[PDB]
Amino acid sequence: YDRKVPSPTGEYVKEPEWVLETDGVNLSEVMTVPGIDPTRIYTNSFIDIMEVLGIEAGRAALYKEVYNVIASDGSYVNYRHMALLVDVMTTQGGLTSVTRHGFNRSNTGALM
Amino acid sequence: KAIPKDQRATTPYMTKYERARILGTRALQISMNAPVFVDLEGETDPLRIAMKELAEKKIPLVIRRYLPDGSFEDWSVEELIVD
Amino acid sequence: RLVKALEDIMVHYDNTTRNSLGNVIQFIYGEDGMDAAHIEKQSLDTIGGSDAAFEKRYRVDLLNTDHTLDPSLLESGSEILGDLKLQVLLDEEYKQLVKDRKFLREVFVDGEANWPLPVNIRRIIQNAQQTFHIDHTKPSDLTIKDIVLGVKDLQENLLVLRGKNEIIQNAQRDAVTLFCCLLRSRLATRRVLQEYRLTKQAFDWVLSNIEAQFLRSVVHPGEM
Amino acid sequence: QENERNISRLWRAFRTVKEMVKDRGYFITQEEVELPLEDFKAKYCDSMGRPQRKMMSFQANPTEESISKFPDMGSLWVEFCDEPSVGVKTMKTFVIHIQEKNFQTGIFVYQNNITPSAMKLVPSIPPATIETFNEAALVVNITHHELVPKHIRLSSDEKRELLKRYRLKESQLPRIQRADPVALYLGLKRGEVVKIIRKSETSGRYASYRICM
Repeated sequence: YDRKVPSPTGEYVKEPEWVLETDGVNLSEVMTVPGIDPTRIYTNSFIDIMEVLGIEAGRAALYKEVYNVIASDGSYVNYRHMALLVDVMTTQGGLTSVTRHGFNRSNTGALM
Repeated sequence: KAIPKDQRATTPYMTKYERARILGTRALQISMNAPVFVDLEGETDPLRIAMKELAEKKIPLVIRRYLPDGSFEDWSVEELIVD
Repeated sequence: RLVKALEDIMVHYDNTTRNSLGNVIQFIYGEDGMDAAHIEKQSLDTIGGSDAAFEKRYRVDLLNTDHTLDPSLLESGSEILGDLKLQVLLDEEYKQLVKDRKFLREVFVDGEANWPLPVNIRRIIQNAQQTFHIDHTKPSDLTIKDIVLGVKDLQENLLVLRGKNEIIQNAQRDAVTLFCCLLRSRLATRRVLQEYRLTKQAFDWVLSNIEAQFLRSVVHPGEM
Repeated sequence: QENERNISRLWRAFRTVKEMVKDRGYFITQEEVELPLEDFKAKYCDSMGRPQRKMMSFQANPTEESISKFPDMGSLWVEFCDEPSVGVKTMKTFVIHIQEKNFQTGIFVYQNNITPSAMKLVPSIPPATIETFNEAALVVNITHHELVPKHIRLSSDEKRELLKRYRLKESQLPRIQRADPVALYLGLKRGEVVKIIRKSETSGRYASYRICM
């Protein structure tokens, strides 16, 4: 994978590096192993990021997951809308489902 | 509970919703034989007369902006900077 | 599911996105307070370019011959050279641009300079040059204190929150930091005296247009 | 072999402990955290090679700024354990030791697991608390990750000022669970507001305010 890193000449330079793609998931164990950066690691399952790295990491990871499908479709959506959506799913702590069990199980008025 | 004039911390600019409802209510009053404060240039449509009064700030109204805590402010449409 | 999921969410008359029950989702709509109908893709001139181009552009020396100022650019160029005060102001502006470059290095780690931001400065500059008949080989009547103090006085005029407390001004500065960095990047002494060759009425007109369009790019409270 | 690797993991975990206590507001110098592995092995390891976690237990003292901001903040006592399964008697020695030394808070680190009776014998001395952390969980500091922004624990006056300027109730703020490894990292309690400084890509510096459950 090419990585844009700043050169001491004032502009970024693509510097390829070997990166390990992985099938299956186990974040906690992999993080503790010596020989890798414990400060860098990603998971396609945002749930594990929430559990291990906490609520803020769960938020950012959720935003990345949503943004990914958008960019994959070949479409552009403004930052505002996605940010609002992500925030709503995280304002009660943890991850909140968008379901009929995800906002009809919390008070908003009986009619709503 | 009516915030005083020295503590009004809302936007002094008139929004599109405030201009819309001011032109709609003012035009509705003009359609119902309201005293016009501006000399007409030959207009017949009430909305054009309402916009003519808004262009010179002769509309005698004041907006009660509701705050989320239950309070409100009184920003007269004459002191509101349009556009 | 999306429509019925996001419905009772709006922005009240305090520039804070909160639902009907009062639960605050975002303290500022879009984390900037700008509507999605006045944002245009802009380029950040602070991170773009090499170090030799950065120091070649943002250094206007008066007591040194490394990055000296060409006196033929402005009418009073023979009197600007040798001034210590304007050189100190250029030092403060240059240090501010360097701090903005480190900040942009920490914010955007991918290296991209194109990001959506309000207010198009290029169209204002072109409208000023085509309006005031600003052509090449024309000495300008501006100085260093007019551009530096003009930008510094324009940075205080940018207002999104109408408060006066500590947290309100902190959120205002943290919500205007990037745009102020863009204005400090596009509004340099070398970029105006060398390339643009703007005059007094043209520069003041550009300032009034930037402040005006910034006051029109604010999101309106009450929009769903 | 396995001994040197366990010494390395215990050294990185101990460094994470010093970083966590330093982030709480206790006086630990930078050179004390940046202590190399050879010195740690040259201090807390016997002639045979096995580390001594009983000697690694130390005391933490709050900084002057932490006392100036939080006048009710007291000292801390950090202990470890050489037993794989922490018994109830060791926890009794820890609680009685805290009660004798009169510490406001306490941190006990275990290796594998602790008996449920000890976990039940934790909220026994109010208003003092005891933080039980795992040795395998504190190997990597979660605050040094890129997806984790900066958190600052506020006070009571700043909380009332925030709720007064924003005109909010305590329930109207975004809530954060106690089970958060960040909340356990900072040692948050019920009714404490924290500030989250994050680097957004549309404003440069975005601030948020959360409150524990």
